[PDB]
Amino acid sequence: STGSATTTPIDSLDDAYITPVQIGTPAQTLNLDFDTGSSDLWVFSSETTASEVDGQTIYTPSKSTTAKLLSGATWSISYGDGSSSSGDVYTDTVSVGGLTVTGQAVESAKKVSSSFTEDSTIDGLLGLAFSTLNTVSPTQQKTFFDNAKASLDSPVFTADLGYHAPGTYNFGFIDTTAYTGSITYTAVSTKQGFWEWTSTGYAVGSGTFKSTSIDGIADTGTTLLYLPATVVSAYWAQVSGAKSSSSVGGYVFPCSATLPSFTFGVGSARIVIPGDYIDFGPISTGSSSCFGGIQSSAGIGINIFGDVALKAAFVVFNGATTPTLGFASK
Repeated sequence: STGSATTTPIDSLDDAYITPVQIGTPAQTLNLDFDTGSSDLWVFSSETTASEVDGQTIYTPSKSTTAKLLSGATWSISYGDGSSSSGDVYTDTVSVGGLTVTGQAVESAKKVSSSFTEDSTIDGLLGLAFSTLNTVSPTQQKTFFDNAKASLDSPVFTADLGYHAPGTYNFGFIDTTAYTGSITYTAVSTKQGFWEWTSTGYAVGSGTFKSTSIDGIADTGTTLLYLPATVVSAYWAQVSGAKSSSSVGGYVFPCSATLPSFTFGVGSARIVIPGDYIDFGPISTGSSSCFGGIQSSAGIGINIFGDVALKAAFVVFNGATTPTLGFASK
């Protein structure tokens, strides 16, 4: 089997991407944030504290003839950005782009933190990291991909995120028309439960390529590109007037600037992030200080190849017995 679904930016900055997902019988369609950096499929629901729901579409398990309470199961997650959610668990039928999994753990939120409430466009998350990170207790549950894997034509999914435009998540096949040149594959460590890999280096603008190993995670659920302070400083030094602002929470730059591109290495191959992808707009409405899309990972504890990086590529998440990651230009 295969599936194919369009993923759409939630706003004009590509802060996140939402993909429609069918849950239950009859189908209830929710717009979920597909997140290769976590492993829980959780939704706003009829059980979510009412004051914490503000415009989201909810899953109502009592209206699904295929929903079953997973007795005794609870979940609770805290994300790297400080947000969180928790609740109980149903199993139900979940379909993405024509690909159906029966008995998928659907984690129903009883509580969500303010950042979730305040984002009316995101109805929940669909985790696509390794199932070892799933938070359900006392019986850990599998991701949608893990459940689908054996039935897929090939044990893969691909992320093709757009810049200020829709893109695609495919399951079970590689669309050879969606990228240019060849796909370069690189090793993955699953030791921390992430799609963790090692970039071979970087360049800033038209500058020379610096060969240096950068361990990090391919994370569709993180907006920006978080890299070591040395790398980030070298980038922003090429933008007149750019500076790290402790009050704002990262590097800012004059909105009048033209940003240089940023290149990262995948083996001997190179992915070029155009400068415009690194512009996250005014820090507050009307400001002439703009927020940068490349930021320091110092104090995160891990480097993160988030949407800024991934949207410059066609990315293969290869879930074969030994997982790997593939990147192509597009």
